[PDB]
Amino acid sequence: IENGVSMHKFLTIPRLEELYNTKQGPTNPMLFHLIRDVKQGNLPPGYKITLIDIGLVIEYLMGGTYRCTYTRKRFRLIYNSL
Amino acid sequence: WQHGEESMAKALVACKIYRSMAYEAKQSDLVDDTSEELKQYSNDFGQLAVELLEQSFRQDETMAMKLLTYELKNWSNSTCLKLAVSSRLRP
Amino acid sequence: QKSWIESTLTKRECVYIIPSSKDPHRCLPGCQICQQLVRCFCGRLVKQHACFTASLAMKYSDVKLGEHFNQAIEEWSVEKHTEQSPTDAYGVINFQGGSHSYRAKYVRLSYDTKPEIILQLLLKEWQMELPKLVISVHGGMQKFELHPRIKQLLGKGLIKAAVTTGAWILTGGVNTGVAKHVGDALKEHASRSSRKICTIGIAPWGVIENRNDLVGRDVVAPYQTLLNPLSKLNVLNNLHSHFILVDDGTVGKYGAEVRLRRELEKTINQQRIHARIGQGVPVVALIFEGGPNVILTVLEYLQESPPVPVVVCEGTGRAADLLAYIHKQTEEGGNLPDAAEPDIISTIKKTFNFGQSEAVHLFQTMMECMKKKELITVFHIGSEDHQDIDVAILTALLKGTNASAFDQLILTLAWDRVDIAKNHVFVYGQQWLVGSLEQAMLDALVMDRVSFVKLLIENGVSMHKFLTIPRLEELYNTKQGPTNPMLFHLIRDVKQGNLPPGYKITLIDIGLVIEYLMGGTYRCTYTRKRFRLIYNSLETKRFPYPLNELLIWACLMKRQVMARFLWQHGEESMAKALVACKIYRSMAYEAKQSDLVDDTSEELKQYSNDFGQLAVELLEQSFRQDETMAMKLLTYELKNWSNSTCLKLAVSSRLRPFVAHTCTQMLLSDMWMGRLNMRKNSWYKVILSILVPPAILMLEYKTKAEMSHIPQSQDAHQMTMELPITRKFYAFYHAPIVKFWFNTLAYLGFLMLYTFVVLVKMEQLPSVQEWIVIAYIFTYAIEKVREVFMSEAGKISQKIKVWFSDYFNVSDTIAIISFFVGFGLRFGAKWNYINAYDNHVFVAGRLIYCLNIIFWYVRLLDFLAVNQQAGPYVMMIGKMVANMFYIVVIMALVLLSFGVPRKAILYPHEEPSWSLAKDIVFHPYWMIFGEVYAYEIDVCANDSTLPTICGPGTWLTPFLQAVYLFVQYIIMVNLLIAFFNNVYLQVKAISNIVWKYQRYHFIMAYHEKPVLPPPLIILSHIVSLFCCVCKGPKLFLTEEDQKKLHDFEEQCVEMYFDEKDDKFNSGSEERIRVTFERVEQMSIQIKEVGDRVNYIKRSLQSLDS
Amino acid sequence: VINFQGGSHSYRAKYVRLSYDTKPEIILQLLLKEWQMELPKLVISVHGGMQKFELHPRIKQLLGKGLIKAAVTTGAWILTGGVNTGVAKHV
Ligand SMILES: CCCCCCCC/C=C/CCCCCCCC(=O)O[C@@H](COC(=O)CCCCCCCCCCCCCCC)COP(=O)([O-])OCC[N+](C)(C)C
Ligand SMILES: CCCCCCCC/C=C/CCCCCCCC(=O)O[C@@H](COC(=O)CCCCCCCCCCCCCCC)COP(=O)([O-])OCC[N+](C)(C)C
Ligand SMILES: CCCCCCCC/C=C/CCCCCCCC(=O)O[C@@H](COC(=O)CCCCCCCCCCCCCCC)COP(=O)([O-])OCC[N+](C)(C)C
Ligand SMILES: CCCCCCCC/C=C/CCCCCCCC(=O)O[C@@H](COC(=O)CCCCCCCCCCCCCCC)COP(=O)([O-])OCC[N+](C)(C)C
Ligand SMILES: CCCCCCCC/C=C\CCCCCCCC(=O)O[C@@H](COC(=O)CCCCCCCCCCCCCCC)COP(=O)([O-])OCC[N+](C)(C)C
Ligand SMILES: CCCCCCCC/C=C\CCCCCCCC(=O)O[C@@H](COC(=O)CCCCCCCCCCCCCCC)COP(=O)([O-])OCC[N+](C)(C)C
Ligand SMILES: CCCCCCCC/C=C\CCCCCCCC(=O)O[C@@H](COC(=O)CCCCCCCCCCCCCCC)COP(=O)([O-])OCC[N+](C)(C)C
Ligand SMILES: CCCCCCCC/C=C\CCCCCCCC(=O)O[C@@H](COC(=O)CCCCCCCCCCCCCCC)COP(=O)([O-])OCC[N+](C)(C)C
Ligand SMILES: CCCCCCCC/C=C\CCCCCCCC(=O)O[C@@H](COC(=O)CCCCCCCCCCCCCCC)COP(=O)([O-])OCC[N+](C)(C)C
Ligand SMILES: C[C@@H]1CC[C@@]2(OC1)O[C@H]1C[C@H]3[C@@H]4CC=C5C[C@@H](OCCC(CO)CO)CC[C@]5(C)[C@H]4CC[C@]3(C)[C@H]1[C@@H]2C
Ligand SMILES: CC(C)CCC[C@@H](C)[C@H]1CC[C@H]2[C@@H]3CC=C4C[C@@H](O)CC[C@]4(C)[C@H]3CC[C@]12C
Repeated sequence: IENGVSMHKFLTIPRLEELYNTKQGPTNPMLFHLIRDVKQGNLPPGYKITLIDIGLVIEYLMGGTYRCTYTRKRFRLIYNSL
Repeated sequence: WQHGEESMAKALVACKIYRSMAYEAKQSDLVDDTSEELKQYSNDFGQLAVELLEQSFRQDETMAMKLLTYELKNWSNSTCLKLAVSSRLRP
Repeated sequence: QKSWIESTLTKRECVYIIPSSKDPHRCLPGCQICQQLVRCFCGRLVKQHACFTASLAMKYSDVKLGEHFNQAIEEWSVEKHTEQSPTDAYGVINFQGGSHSYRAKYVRLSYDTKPEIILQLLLKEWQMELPKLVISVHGGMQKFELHPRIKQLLGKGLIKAAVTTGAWILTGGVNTGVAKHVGDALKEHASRSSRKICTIGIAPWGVIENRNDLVGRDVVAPYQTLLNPLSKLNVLNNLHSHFILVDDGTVGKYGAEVRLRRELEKTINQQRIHARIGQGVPVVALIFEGGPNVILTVLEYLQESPPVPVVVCEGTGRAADLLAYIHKQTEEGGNLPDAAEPDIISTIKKTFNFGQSEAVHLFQTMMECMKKKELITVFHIGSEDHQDIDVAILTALLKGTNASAFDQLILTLAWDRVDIAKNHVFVYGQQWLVGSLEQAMLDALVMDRVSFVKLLIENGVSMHKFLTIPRLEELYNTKQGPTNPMLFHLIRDVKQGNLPPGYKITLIDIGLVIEYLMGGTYRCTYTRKRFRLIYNSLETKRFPYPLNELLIWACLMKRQVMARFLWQHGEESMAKALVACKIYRSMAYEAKQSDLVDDTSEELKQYSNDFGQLAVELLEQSFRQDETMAMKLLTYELKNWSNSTCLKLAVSSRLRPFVAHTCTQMLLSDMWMGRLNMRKNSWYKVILSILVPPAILMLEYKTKAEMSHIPQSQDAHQMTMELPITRKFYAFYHAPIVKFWFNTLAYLGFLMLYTFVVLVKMEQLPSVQEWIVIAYIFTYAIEKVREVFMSEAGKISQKIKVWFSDYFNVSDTIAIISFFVGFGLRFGAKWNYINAYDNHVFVAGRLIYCLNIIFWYVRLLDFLAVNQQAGPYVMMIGKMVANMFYIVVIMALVLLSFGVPRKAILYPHEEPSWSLAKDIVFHPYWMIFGEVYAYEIDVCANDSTLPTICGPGTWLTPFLQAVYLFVQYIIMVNLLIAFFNNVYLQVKAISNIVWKYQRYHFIMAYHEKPVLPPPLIILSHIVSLFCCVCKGPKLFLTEEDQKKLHDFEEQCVEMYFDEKDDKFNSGSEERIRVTFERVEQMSIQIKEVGDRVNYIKRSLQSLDS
Repeated sequence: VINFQGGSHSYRAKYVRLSYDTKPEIILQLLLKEWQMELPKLVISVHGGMQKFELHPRIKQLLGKGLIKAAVTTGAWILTGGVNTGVAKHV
C-alpha cells in the first residue's frame, strides 16, 4: 500500500470472489456453515461462493432490516453481467 | 480497519458480525467451538469504538453526539448508536 | 457561476496552431502527416486544440496557411494567441499511500493571474492562516539519495522550524527533486505537524504524468502515487497539501512558475505579520543539492531590495557543498585569496560540463554572492553547527539585515521562540533603547506570550516602571489576544444593564466588577477617592504593587498560565491565590447563570480550585516550619486586599481544605480558649467557676505573648498590658468556651423546666416554671434577630438568605414561631368550662407546646456538635437521610402494594372514609419494626383475634403478608444495611470536613455573643444598646513583627518551590527519561567516535608507510 | 534596603554608605549586631580585572559550583567589589 498499490483499482469482483473461496490460507470452516444455512440447507459439490450469498450471510448476522450492497438491484444486475 | 473512513462505524459492524458468528458457533455441533475467540474479537472492536467515542467527546461534545446519529449510507443507512444497541454493547 | 474561482481564474488554451518546428517525420505524402504528426508549437497534435472558434480549420487544412514568412512562425505568443477562458478544474486530489489518503488541493490557474489574486485565493477561498514565515526551498531535480545522517536531520529541523512558526514551505511539488526530500521528511514527522505545515507546490501544468486526471471542474479526482514506468514524466508528491498548477504552454515546457511563485514571495512580505506588530512577513530560502539556474536564483534573492536571506546545507549535493566552500575562500565581504580561477572554476567545470564556455559565467555569479555572506547562512554539518537547521533558518532572518534588536525580538515573539531570542538576541554587548523592551512587554502580555514576559523581567524590565494606568487600561481593552467574552457581560451587569457603542473599559468599572465578584464589604483600590480623583486627572501615575493588578487582569481575562506566572512574583502569595480562587468561583457562577453558548463554568471552577490548592499547600509548608507564625498568616490584615485576611478570603470562597487544615483548626481552638490556658485547666473547673465566681481567681490564664498569634478585640488587647483581679473576670466571661457552657447550662435548665411544664397538669395562669420558659424563648428570639441584623453583608436579603441555610436556624425559627402561637392560644383562651380540655383553644395551645419541645431537644445536637467525635456523626445523620431517600421510597411503595389488598380482602363492606387511608398504611408500617400481628394473620383460625373478619378470600392474606415481609426485611432492610456499610467511609470523611469548616462560623459567633445567657441576656441587650447611644477581632502586630512575618511568608514560599523541583527531579520517572535521552545522545557519539577511531585506522595504514 | 527586580525575586540587599576613614572595628560591629550576621568560618576575597566578556562554558559552570560549595559548606563571606562590571559579575 505504501509503495503504491491502490485498493480502489486492485480490488475487483472476481478477485474479491477468490478471496472468499481460497483454501490456501487460514480459512474459517464456519463460513460455509452459515452459507448452507441461508441458501436452502444444501450445497452443490464445490460451490464457488458468490457475493450475493455473502450479502445474505451479513444480513442474517447483522439482523433486523439490514440490507447489504451485495443483495441490491444494481449489484444483482451487474454481477449477472459479469 | 485503520485504513479508510467511518472507523467507529466499521468497528461496531465488526463487533456485531463476530457476536452473531460467536452465537451460531455456540449453536453448532462442530468440535472447535471458537465462540470465545469470536466473542473476544467482538469485544476488541467494541472497545475500539468506545475509545474513539471518548476521544471525540473530549474534543467537542456536540460534534461527537452527531457522530452517534448520522446515517452512514455505506452501512444500510443505520447509525453508529443503532449498531451498538444491536450488539448489546453497553459501554 | 456560484463560485469566485470560476469567475476570476482562467485557462490558457492554444487557439493558434503554429505547425511543429518545420519538418515532417517520414511518410512521403504530406496531407495526412501535416495534419497528424505535426503537433503545434503549442505542444500537442492538431486535433487536441478543439478550438470552439476554429474547430473547422483542421478539416479544411488547418489554421494559418503554411508559408507565412518564416519570421512570423515564432510570432506565436503565450500572451496574444491564447483565449483566456474559465478554470475547468479546481478540487481535491488524494493519495492512497502511508495509511492515509493525504488529501490536497489544486486551483489550476492560468499563469498570468495577478499576484494579489493568489493571496485572496490562499486566505479566504482556501481558508488558510496567514503564516509567520515562508521557506522557499530550491535545488535540482532527480537525485538519488543522501547520507543517512543528514537526511534524518534536515527534516527534523525543517519541520521544527515550520511547525513552531506556522510557516509555509514553497516547493515545486513534483516528486522528482526538491519536493521529494521535503515530503520524505514530512512522513518521518507526520501526524505531529500534519495540521501546521501548509506546503504549497507551485508546479506547472506541463511536466506531470496524468494532466487529464487532474482536470474536472470541482472534482475529487483520485490521483495515483505509483511511479508510472517506461517514461520520464513526474508525479505530484503525495505529502503536500496545496497545489497551484499553472495552465499554459504544454507538456514538457516547465518554465512558467518563476513569474508567479516569486510574486507570492513578494506579496506575503508586504503583509503585516500580526496586528500588534508592524514588521512584514519574512521570507527565507533553503537551497539543498542544487543546479545551475539555482546559482542564478540565489544571487537573484540576495541582490533583491530587500534581500531575501539564504541557507546552504553543505554536503547535500553540488550547489550546497560548492557554495559552502566557494563563499569560504573569501574576505568577509571583499576579495578572494591568491588567484582562485584554477581551483574554483575547476569544480565548476567538473560538476557542470563547461570547458570555459560557461565556466566564467558561474564564477561571476559566485563572486557576486560573496559580496553578501552575512545573508548566506551555511549549515556546517559535522561540527554540530546551530543544531538542527531551525536556528540556521530562523537566525538567517536575524543575521545582518540592519534590523534593530527590537525588530529581532518582536519576530521571535510572533514566532513564539524564546530559545532563539535568549541565545541570539540577548547576547553579551547587546544594547537597547529606553522603551523598546517596554513595548515588547506590552506585546507579550496582550499576546499571552508568557515565556517572553519571563525573558524580559530577567533581562531587566521593571513592572513598577512599565505598568501605568493607560497601558493597564489597554490590556483590558485589547481584542488582539485570547480575550474573555464574559468580562463585558459582568461589566454591563454592573454599569446599568447597558453599554455605549465601543466602550473603552475604565478601571473604575474593573473595580466595580471585582467588588461584585469578591462580594461582601470588599472595596477595591480602583473605586477609592484617590484613584477616582487622579484617574479624572489623567510616581503618581504608577502603581505600588503592579503584579497584584496584573494577577487580577489575567484572572478576569481567563489567562491562567499568565496568572500562575504572575502569581509567583511579588509578595502575599497565599492571599493572591485565595483572591484568584474567589474571582474565578464567582465568574464560574455567573457563567452558569448566562444563556451564552461556551459555558466555561468547569474551566473557571477548575482554575479556582487550582489556586485553592496552592493556598492550601503554602499553608502546609508554613505550618511545617513554625505553627505559631503560620497561624499569624491566617489573620494579619493585608492592606492591598481591602484589609481582609487570608482566612476570611478562604471562607468567602467556601474553601474547605484551607479552613479544615490543622493550622486553621489549631487557631480556632486557641480562640475558643480565650485568655484561659485550657492545657493547664480542665473543663470541670470551668463549669465549677461559672457556678463559683470566686474560683475564677484560681485558673491558669495566658500571657500576652502566648496570645500574640490570636486575634483580639480592641477592648481585649488593652487589658493585655498587665493580671489584676477585675481584669481576670473579664478574661473569663468573655472567653468563647465560657459563654458556651454558660449558655449550655442555661439551656439544659430551660429544658428541665419546659419538660416539667408539659408533663405536669396545666392551670389557667402559667406557673413560675412556664413563665421562665417563655422569658427564655422570647429573649432567645431577640438574640437571633440581633445575629441576623448584624451579620456581615449589608444587604438584608443576603443576611436573611444565609442564616436560613443552616438546619438549626430553620428549626429554631419554626420553634419560636410555633411556641407563641401556642402561648397565644394557651394564654388567650377564655375558660367557659371549668374542666380544662373542654376548651379546645387551650388544648391546641398545650399540644403545640408538647410538639414544640421536640425542636428544643433536637437543638441539643447542635451543642453536642461542638465535640470533635460527636459533631461529625450529627452531620452524617442528615447526609444519610438524603442519600437513603429512594430506598425508602421503594419501601413505601411495597408497603402500599400490601396494605391496599389486605384491607380490600378483609374489609369488603366499607363505605368511603378517611380511616381507609389509615388502615392501608398502619399495620404494614409496624410490620417493618418487628410486629407480625401473629393472631391476625389467619383470621379464620381458632386462635384468631379477628374471628368476625373470617370470610371468603381471607385465606389470601397470609400469602400476601409472607411476601411483604420477605421483601421488606430480607431484601429492603438488608439492602439499606449494605447501602450504609458501603457509603460510611466517604460520608464520614465529607462530614468531618464539613464539621471542621462550620467550626469557623460557630467560634466566630461566640466572639460577638453577649456574656449573659438568654434569660438574663436582656440586660446585655438593654445596657449595650443604651451605652451605644451614649457614644471585629483583629491581630495586632508591631512593625518588627510585621517585618519578621513578611519574611517568614517569603522564606516558606521559596522552600515550597525548591521542594517541588527537587521532588520532581529526584523521581524515578524523571531520572529514567533523562537517562533515556542521555543514552540516546551517547549512542550517537559512541558510534561517532566509532567512525573517527575507524578513520584513525586510516592513519595506521598511511603513517606506517 | 535596595532591591533588584530580576530573576523572579526582588533579591534584596543592604547598604550603609559609610565615609571611608571609618575605624576598622566599627565594620565588625556594623556587620555582626547592626546587620545581625553570623560570624563566618571562612572569608573568600576574590580579585581580578573589570569588564571582560565571557569564559569557556566548561569553566564557567564549574567555578561557581565549587565557589558556592566552598562558601555554603563553610558559612563563608565572599568579598567582592560588587559592581556588575567584572569580578562581581562572575560571582
Ligand atoms: C409545634 C409543631 C408545629 C410544626 C410541626 C412540623 C414541623 C416540621 C419540621 C421540619 C424541620 C425543618 C428543617 C428544615 C431545614 C432546612 C434547611 C436545610 O439545611 O435544608 C437542607 C436539607 O433539606 C431539608 O431540610 C429539606 C427538609 C428536610 C426534612 C424535614 C422534615 C422531615 C420529617 C417529616 C416527617 C413527616 C412524617 C409524616 C408521617 C408520619 C437542604 O437540602 P440539602 O442539605 O442541600 O440536601 C441535598 C441533598 N443531596 C445531598 C442528595 C444533594
Ligand atoms: C429570626 C427568627 C426569630 C424571631 C421571630 C420573632 C417573631 C415570630 C412571630 C411571632 C408571633 C406569633 C403569633 C402570635 C400569636 C397569634 C396567634 C393566636 O392565636 O393568638 C391568640 C392570642 O392573642 C393574643 O392577643 C394573646 C397573645 C399575647 C401575645 C403573645 C404572642 C406575640 C409575642 C411574640 C414573641 C416573639 C417576638 C420576638 C421579639 C420581637 C389569639 O387567639 P385567642 O384570642 O386566644 O382565641 C380566641 C378564641 N377564644 C374565644 C377561645 C378566646
Ligand atoms: C412445603 C409445605 C407446603 C406444601 C404445598 C402443598 C400445596 C397443597 C394445596 C392445597 C390446597 C387445598 C387445601 C384446602 C382445601 C380446599 C378448601 C379449603 O379448606 O380451603 C381453605 C383455604 O384455602 C383455600 O381456599 C385454597 C388454598 C390454596 C393455596 C394452597 C397453596 C398452594 C401451593 C403454594 C402456593 C404458592 C405458590 C406456589 C408456586 C411457587 C379454607 O380455609 P379458611 O380460610 O378457614 O376458610 C373457611 C372459612 N370461610 C368459609 C369463612 C372462608
Ligand atoms: C415460591 C416459594 C413457595 C413456598 C412454598 C409454598 C407456600 C407454603 C404452602 C402452604 C400449603 C398450603 C396450606 C393449605 C392449608 C389449607 C387448610 C385450610 O383449611 O385453610 C388454611 C389455608 O389458608 C390460609 O390462609 C393459610 C395459608 C398458608 C400461608 C403460609 C404462609 C407462610 C409462607 C411459607 C413459605 C416458606 C415455605 C417453606 C419451604 C417449603 C387456613 O386455615 P384456617 O383459616 O385456620 O382454616 C380453618 C381450619 N381450622 C378449623 C382447623 C382452624
Ligand atoms: C432559663 C434558664 C433556667 C435555669 C435554671 C434556674 C432557674 C429556675 C430554677 C428554679 C425554679 C423553681 C420554681 C419553683 C416554684 C415554687 C412552686 C413549685 O413549682 O413547687 C414545686 C417544687 O419545685 C419542683 O418540683 C421543681 C420544678 C422545676 C424542675 C427543674 C429544676 C431544675 C433545673 C433548673 C436548675 C438547675 C440547672 C440544671 C442545669 C445544670 C412542686 O410542684 P409544683 O410545680 O408546685 O406543682 C405544680 C402542679 N400543678 C401545676 C398541677 C398545680
Ligand atoms: C405563621 C402563623 C400561623 C398561625 C396563626 C395563628 C393561628 C390561630 C388558630 C386558630 C384560632 C382559633 C380561634 C377560635 C375560633 C372559633 C372557635 C372557638 O373559639 O372555639 C372552638 C375551638 O375549636 C378548635 O378546634 C380550635 C382549634 C384552633 C387552633 C389551631 C392552631 C393552628 C396553629 C398551627 C401551628 C402553626 C405554626 C406556625 C409556624 C410554623 C371550640 O371551643 P369550645 O368553645 O371549647 O367548644 C367546645 C366544643 N365541645 C362541645 C365539643 C366540647
Ligand atoms: C447545679 C448543677 C450542677 C452540675 C452542672 C454541670 C453538669 C454537667 C453539664 C453538662 C453535661 C456535659 C458534661 C460533660 C462535658 C465533658 C467535657 C468535654 O470534653 O466536653 C466536650 C463536649 O462539648 C459539648 O458541647 C457537649 C454538649 C453537652 C450537651 C449535650 C447533652 C446531650 C444529651 C442527650 C443525651 C441524653 C442524656 C440525658 C440525661 C438525662 C467539649 O470538648 P471537645 O470540644 O469535644 O474537645 C475536643 C477537642 N480537643 C481534642 C482539642 C480537646
Ligand atoms: C417525636 C419523634 C422522634 C424525634 C425525632 C428525632 C430527632 C430528629 C433526628 C435527627 C435530626 C438530625 C439533625 C440534622 C443534622 C444536620 C444535617 C445538616 O446540617 O444538613 C443535612 C440536611 O438534612 C436533611 O436533609 C435532613 C436532616 C434530618 C431530618 C430528620 C427528621 C426526622 C424524621 C425523618 C424521618 C421521617 C420519615 C418517617 C415517617 C414515617 C445535610 O445533608 P446533605 O444534603 O447530604 O449534606 C449537605 C450539608 N451541607 C449543606 C452542610 C454541606
Ligand atoms: C394463576 C393461577 C390460576 C388460579 C387457580 C390456581 C391457583 C391455586 C388454587 C386455586 C384457586 C383457589 C381455589 C380454592 C378456593 C375455592 C373455594 C372458596 O370458596 O374459597 C374462598 C373464596 O375463594 C374464591 O372465591 C376464589 C378466589 C381465587 C382468586 C385467584 C387465586 C390466585 C392465583 C394466583 C396463583 C399464583 C401463585 C404464586 C406465584 C407463583 C372461600 O369462600 P367461602 O367462604 O366458601 O364463601 C362463602 C361466603 N359467604 C359465607 C359470604 C356466603
Ligand atoms: C398513589 C396512591 C394510590 C392510593 C391513594 O393514594 C395515592 O389514592 C388516594 C385516594 C383516596 C380516597 C379519595 C377520596 C375519599 C373520599 C372521602 O370521603 C369522605 C367520607 C367521610 C369521611 O369520614 C365523610 O364523613 C374519604 C376518603 C377517600 C375514600 C380517600 C381515601 C384514601 C385514598 C384511597 C388514597 C390512597 C392512599
Ligand atoms: C400532620 C400533623 C397534623 C400530625 C403530626 C405530624 C408529625 C409527623 C410531626 C409533629 C411534630 C414533628 C417533629 C417536630 C420537630 C422535629 C425536629 C426537626 O429537627 C426534625 C423534624 C421533627 C422531628 C418533626 C417531625 C414530624 C413531627 C413528628
